[PDB]
Amino acid sequence: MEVICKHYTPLDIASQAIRTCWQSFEYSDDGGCKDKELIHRVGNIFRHSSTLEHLYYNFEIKGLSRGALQELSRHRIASLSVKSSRYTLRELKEVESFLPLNETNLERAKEFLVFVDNEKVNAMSVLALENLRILLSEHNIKNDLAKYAMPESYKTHLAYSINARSLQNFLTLRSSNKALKEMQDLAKALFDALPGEHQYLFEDCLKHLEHHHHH
Amino acid sequence: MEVICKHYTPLDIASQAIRTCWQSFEYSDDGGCKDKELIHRVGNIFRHSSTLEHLYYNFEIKGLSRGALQELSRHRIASLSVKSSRYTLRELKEVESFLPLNETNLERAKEFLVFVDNEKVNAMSVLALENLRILLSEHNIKNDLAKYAMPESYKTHLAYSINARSLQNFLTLRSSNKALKEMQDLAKALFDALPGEHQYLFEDCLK
Amino acid sequence: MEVICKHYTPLDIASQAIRTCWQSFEYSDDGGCKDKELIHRVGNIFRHSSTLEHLYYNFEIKGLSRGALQELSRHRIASLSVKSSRYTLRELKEVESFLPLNETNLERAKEFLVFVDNEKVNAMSVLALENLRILLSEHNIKNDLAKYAMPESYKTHLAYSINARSLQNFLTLRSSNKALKEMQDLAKALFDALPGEHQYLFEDCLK
Amino acid sequence: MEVICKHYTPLDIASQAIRTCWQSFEYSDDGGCKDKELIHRVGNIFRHSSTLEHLYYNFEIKGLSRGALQELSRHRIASLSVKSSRYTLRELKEVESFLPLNETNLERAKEFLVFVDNEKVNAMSVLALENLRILLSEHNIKNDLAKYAMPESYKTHLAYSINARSLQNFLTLRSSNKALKEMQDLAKALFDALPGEHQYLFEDCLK
Ligand SMILES: Cc1cc2nc3c(=O)[nH]c(=O)nc-3n(C[C@H](O)[C@H](O)[C@H](O)COP(=O)(O)OP(=O)(O)OC[C@H]3O[C@@H](n4cnc5c(N)ncnc54)[C@H](O)[C@@H]3O)c2cc1C
Ligand SMILES: Cc1cc2nc3c(=O)[nH]c(=O)nc-3n(C[C@H](O)[C@H](O)[C@H](O)COP(=O)(O)OP(=O)(O)OC[C@H]3O[C@@H](n4cnc5c(N)ncnc54)[C@H](O)[C@@H]3O)c2cc1C
Ligand SMILES: Cc1cc2nc3c(=O)[nH]c(=O)nc-3n(C[C@H](O)[C@H](O)[C@H](O)COP(=O)(O)OP(=O)(O)OC[C@H]3O[C@@H](n4cnc5c(N)ncnc54)[C@H](O)[C@@H]3O)c2cc1C
Ligand SMILES: Cc1cc2nc3c(=O)[nH]c(=O)nc-3n(C[C@H](O)[C@H](O)[C@H](O)COP(=O)(O)OP(=O)(O)OC[C@H]3O[C@@H](n4cnc5c(N)ncnc54)[C@H](O)[C@@H]3O)c2cc1C
Ligand SMILES: O=c1ccn([C@H]2C[C@H](O)[C@@H](COP(=O)(O)O)O2)c(=O)[nH]1
Ligand SMILES: O=c1ccn([C@H]2C[C@H](O)[C@@H](COP(=O)(O)O)O2)c(=O)[nH]1
Ligand SMILES: O=c1ccn([C@H]2C[C@H](O)[C@@H](COP(=O)(O)O)O2)c(=O)[nH]1
Ligand SMILES: O=c1ccn([C@H]2C[C@H](O)[C@@H](COP(=O)(O)O)O2)c(=O)[nH]1
Repeated sequence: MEVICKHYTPLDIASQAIRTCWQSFEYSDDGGCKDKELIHRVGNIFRHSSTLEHLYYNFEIKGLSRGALQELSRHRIASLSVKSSRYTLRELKEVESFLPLNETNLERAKEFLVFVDNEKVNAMSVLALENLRILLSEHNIKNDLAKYAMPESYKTHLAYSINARSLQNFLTLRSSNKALKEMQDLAKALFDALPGEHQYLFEDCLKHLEHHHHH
Repeated sequence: MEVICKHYTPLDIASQAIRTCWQSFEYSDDGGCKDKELIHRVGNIFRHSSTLEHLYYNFEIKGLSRGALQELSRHRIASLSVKSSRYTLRELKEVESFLPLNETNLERAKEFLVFVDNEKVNAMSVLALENLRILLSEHNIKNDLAKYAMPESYKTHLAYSINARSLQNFLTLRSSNKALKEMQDLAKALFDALPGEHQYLFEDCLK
Repeated sequence: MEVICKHYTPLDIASQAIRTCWQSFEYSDDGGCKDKELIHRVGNIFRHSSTLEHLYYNFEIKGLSRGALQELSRHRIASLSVKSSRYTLRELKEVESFLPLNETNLERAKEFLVFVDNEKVNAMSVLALENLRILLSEHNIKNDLAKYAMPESYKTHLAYSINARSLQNFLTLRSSNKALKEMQDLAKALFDALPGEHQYLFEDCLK
Repeated sequence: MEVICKHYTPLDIASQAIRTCWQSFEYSDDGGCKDKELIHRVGNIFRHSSTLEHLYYNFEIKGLSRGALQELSRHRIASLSVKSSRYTLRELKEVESFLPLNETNLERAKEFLVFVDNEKVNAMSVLALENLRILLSEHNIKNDLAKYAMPESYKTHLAYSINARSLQNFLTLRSSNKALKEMQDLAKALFDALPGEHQYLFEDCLK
């Protein structure tokens, strides 16, 4: 799994919005430590958390399992353009069988499958991958029908955009130890992809200081 | 699949809302044909389609594939509580093998899988189902790990709540022949599950 | 201000929804006290908050000031149909002057204005109300223009619908002492209008 | 009224998003003629219009009326941070009267009021402004109470963010001849503040 932050809204956009409520520009730093500190003090007060919505982040996500896509898509206050299995499963036509399950076929399978910490499941996923490319390549069955045999370990790719407020929500919900392992990884990857200057607005989301049982 | 409308907002909620913008209550016929056509007429003037949002429908959907869930979840202006593979895959631990593919095992497999119009794909789905069961039952692997080998054709179950405005959007987009067959079927099942008196509001959005 | 709950989703709906997640129906008592206990329990766990969304409330709000409407419409996850000033200001076309500010007039003025806890501002509102009446009655000036001289204490009427999850968020924010006094009343009024058994889902929001 | 686009998402963020769906990266020309044509073509196909949501526009709106704020706040798929009358009304505590009304005092009133195409209604606004000032100055009454005598023509200031998809919707709904004049102006203004490169994505929405 690889996550990249393709674009982000400059920090002061948020400080400029906050001061607009109280008309306290006279105390503006134009992006100085005072303004930055303001976004964190006001932006984190629930009644005024909406101020962080002005901050947007354009990410790219590679290698996420479709099973994890099921969960990512539930965060409805965000935008995504996802690789369609309906429009792209043909990618398995000109591909060699993944069986027998030898050392080099397993590695080849990783291009299309997300492996987890259990050799047997990974094996089964590859068996599902093989049967899938058999339907698509050897019997030219259409994507719309063949997709039904595809394992959720199958890899997806997506462009993902989300504002700061919704992102704190995502990180709080997914960095939690109650979330699927892969999703916890997505959460961290997202945070890490974030520009150093903005991370202070999301750090406490990985700490769970209000509900510590999540770590 | 199976869809049932467990509850819906009475039509007069929307006609009363509409008449509030203009305070045109004197024209109300108490939830009669006038108020009914008012909902459809004003509800279709784009600048006032929000008025339809007051209408809410609570559905129960049984038999939808995970692959179809993947698409349904993309309609954001809606609420849903879905059966979790992370919390319910232990349902395969003590079940009988799905192989061979005799009639009783295929019937049992249909309780867990959606079959499409291709005998080979379904055979494959049943094979993926069996491996999933084997991972869960004998190798006793935990849900968070085994769910990765689960085939998207696995059946899901969920409660689905959406308002009239978001529903028209769904029916329009998913009844299109551009949509996945299962989704087209979903749109139709959603429509057929709607109380008769309300269908006139969504009829124009179907097909 | 007056608030009325015209319709609401039955409780067992969120009850049936939560159980769909774990497929724990055998434990259900058909909306009983055990299922009712469930809604509040799981409903308060943040990762399952979404289960409260299946519950929808259809309210009618009378007498709210436009100044408060300014704040209420900022809650984006709700639906509303509001009396339009652009479309209904002629309601003043045929009304007798509100001056002098005697007591019988201060009373009539209340039919169109929200009075607060201060005689002087209320007086200014009537004067503003009177000047608005003049623009509309004597000079017959269009609504789109005359509306600019309307005091924010002018009353509005609206159909308001919102789900449990968003309502909790509302009651919590607007019942705070940090909230404009009128909004605090609105929160209390929405809570009081709720059917008996639904009120436990929102009780703590007022603390 | 003044509008400034403080920041925006580069176009290829959208073309990269679209291409991700079909994995058609090979035909990309890195935000060139091809990718631009792609946004306009795919981005306007309803089933794929969500691809435009990736473009975000950060604006600044100066001198908009509260009457207009009332309608602007109804577009819930957008973000806004608005000047608060509850926190900033004391700005009238040190201003001289606007009475008697005269070329000089009217001019001064424009600093706090939005004027319209009707001198009588503008005059009535200043009179409303004078009373609001009095409540705040002469009697030092709290903003929460005084604000009730404020005319909807009072000026506001806010930071406004919204994505391409929601913006097309807004421009279509507000540039319309059915919308209040000021909103038509805000629509035109927002569109003009956009960078030329992005205007071809909104031109058909406007007029
Ligand atoms: C550990 C874990 C376990 C889960 N288990 C299940 C499960 O078993 N079954 C299941 O179906 N889902 C499950 N989910 C999905 C989860 O319930 C939803 O993703 C979540 O409820 C959406 O809420 P959100 O806050 O993430 O909203 P987002 O959509 O990510 O963000 C929107 C925010 O806006 C508000 N909002 C948005 N839409 C609405 C609305 N329609 N009504 C009211 N407020 C709204 C909310 O306050 C929300 O926080 C689980 C998630 C986690 C992290
Ligand atoms: C035939 C078909 C093919 C598809 N192919 C792909 C594909 O290849 N890749 C892919 O990633 N997706 C694909 N999708 C997903 C689809 O693009 C999204 O589900 C859809 O765009 C979300 O828009 P909606 O109108 O369904 O919104 P819903 O979420 O169902 O409803 C919300 C409505 O509110 C508005 N709205 C909601 N959220 C926002 C927001 N964040 N910004 C602005 N306005 C908003 C919109 O006007 C929208 O119509 C496909 C869908 C269909 C029907
Ligand atoms: C005491 C008080 C003081 C206030 N002062 C000001 C002020 O000075 N200036 C001002 O402009 N406003 C002010 N407001 C308005 C307030 O900021 C908004 O009403 C509020 O931000 C809307 O947020 P919400 O959580 O109530 O969302 P709702 O719109 O009521 O509900 C939606 C929920 O979904 C989520 N959500 C919705 N939309 C988005 C989005 N676009 N991005 C991310 N998450 C989203 C949120 O988590 C939210 O809780 C004040 C409100 C109060 C109660
Ligand atoms: C000329 C004109 C006249 C008007 N007259 C009145 C009037 O008399 N009374 C009155 O009360 N209002 C009136 N309005 C307000 C208007 O009806 C609302 O602002 C509007 O309906 C909100 O819809 P939207 O498309 O602007 O949504 P936005 O909130 O701007 O954008 C969100 C988009 O997402 C979708 N969406 C968002 N929320 C929901 C939801 N809860 N359910 C379903 N889909 C959703 C929609 O497709 C919508 O287009 C008027 C507006 C105009 C332009
Ligand atoms: O950690 C979780 C568990 C469930 N879900 C939601 C989204 C899917 O629609 C459904 C998936 O359930 P699982 O297959 O992840 O168990 O419920 C999540 O978003 N995150
Ligand atoms: O008809 C479609 C095609 C794609 N998608 C969206 C939602 C999923 O996140 C992803 C699924 O692509 P498919 O697996 O359906 O091809 O894109 C749909 O909703 N409907
Ligand atoms: O308690 C408050 C204070 C401000 N606002 C938002 C919504 C309006 O757009 C604007 C109103 O500022 P006031 O007129 O309430 O001061 O900011 C609220 O919603 N609630
Ligand atoms: O052109 C209009 C007419 C009405 N409204 C909505 C939003 C406000 O809540 C209420 C305002 O009615 P007017 O004051 O604009 O007449 O209805 C608009 O957004 N735009």
